[PDB]
Amino acid sequence: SLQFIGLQRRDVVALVNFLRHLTQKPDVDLEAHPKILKKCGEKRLHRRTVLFNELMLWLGYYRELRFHNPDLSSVLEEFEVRCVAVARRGYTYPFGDRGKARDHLAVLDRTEFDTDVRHDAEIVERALVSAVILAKMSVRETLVTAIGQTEPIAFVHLKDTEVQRIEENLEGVRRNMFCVKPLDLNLDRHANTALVNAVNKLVYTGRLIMNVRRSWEELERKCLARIQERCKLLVKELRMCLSFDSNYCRNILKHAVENGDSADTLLELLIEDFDIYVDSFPQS
Amino acid sequence: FVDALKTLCHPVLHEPAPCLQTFTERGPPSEPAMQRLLECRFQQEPMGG
Amino acid sequence: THCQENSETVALCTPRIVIGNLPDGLAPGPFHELRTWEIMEHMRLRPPP
Repeated sequence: SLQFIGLQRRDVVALVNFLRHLTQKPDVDLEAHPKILKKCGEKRLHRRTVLFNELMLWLGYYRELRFHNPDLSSVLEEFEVRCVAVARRGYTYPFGDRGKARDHLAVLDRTEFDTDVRHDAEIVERALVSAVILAKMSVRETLVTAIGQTEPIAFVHLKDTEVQRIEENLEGVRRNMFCVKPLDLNLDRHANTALVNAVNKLVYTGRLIMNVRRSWEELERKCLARIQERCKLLVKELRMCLSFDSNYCRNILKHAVENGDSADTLLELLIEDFDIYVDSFPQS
Repeated sequence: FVDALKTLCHPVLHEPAPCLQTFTERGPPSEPAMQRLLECRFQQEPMGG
Repeated sequence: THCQENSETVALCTPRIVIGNLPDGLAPGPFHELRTWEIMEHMRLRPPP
């Protein structure tokens, strides 16, 4: 597992158990827990070793994130089911202009997921905009027509308190994306047509998926940026001393990191032959 | 061309206002092909940063 | 031109300040080269320095 220089074992066990219990705390963002970062010991150790410690911590954090990546497949199936339901109900509605309604029905019924984890958000957005267009036409509220512009995604005629509750649930998902569980729909059969109700449920599910995916993507991008800049700084620091161990460490660090696989290779390579480059680093 | 100066330098040629007026009255084209030509955005922005 | 202004389409008129702004299909590059040769000859730079 993770192993690094210059730190007393209490801090080591502290941060590794931080990684262990990462999924079960709010604000799963690393910068949301600054005390863990300063545990690496800025102003406490030499620049080389503190940079190494921070790089190791970020690599471990990235590995934990990539491991805990949620299996969205359960709610994707429900999203597809709800798209089918919305389409079936939208067919029978007595729309004044069947043409554009049929176009939006077609784009709804064509939707499916291709199991590429990155493609979910845009498919969801397409389905949601079509569904919202249909719901707006059914209630015959006005809809945007300016060129180069699209209908915003929002709930239709939903009760205000339920709207803010749903927003709170989505914010909670955004804070911690791993323990998501949706149950919140207090929607009822009396007010609003059945088509509107189906559209509201569909848009809730879709927005939940979008929020979780976007949060994960942003967190990963931040992690990659931190790792890359730490590697650059550490290479520049180490380059000034020409020696066998320093050269070995530099050649290890020269690997580019832009994917989870590259991060795994870099981490494992640092772990596997830690003996060679440890002699170069100063301590205390 | 120097003989044509009786017309070429008269103000009426350089007034575009009636042309702009009729261009506005006719309105933007409705044909779907022309739509790709219709979309453009120009923004005034501060120069500070 | 037609242009977009906060969800509305508007018409815009602007002067072509210099002769170069004419469209190429309406005043091509070779024509500009020949006109430059003409003015150079007028200035007696027909074989230029």
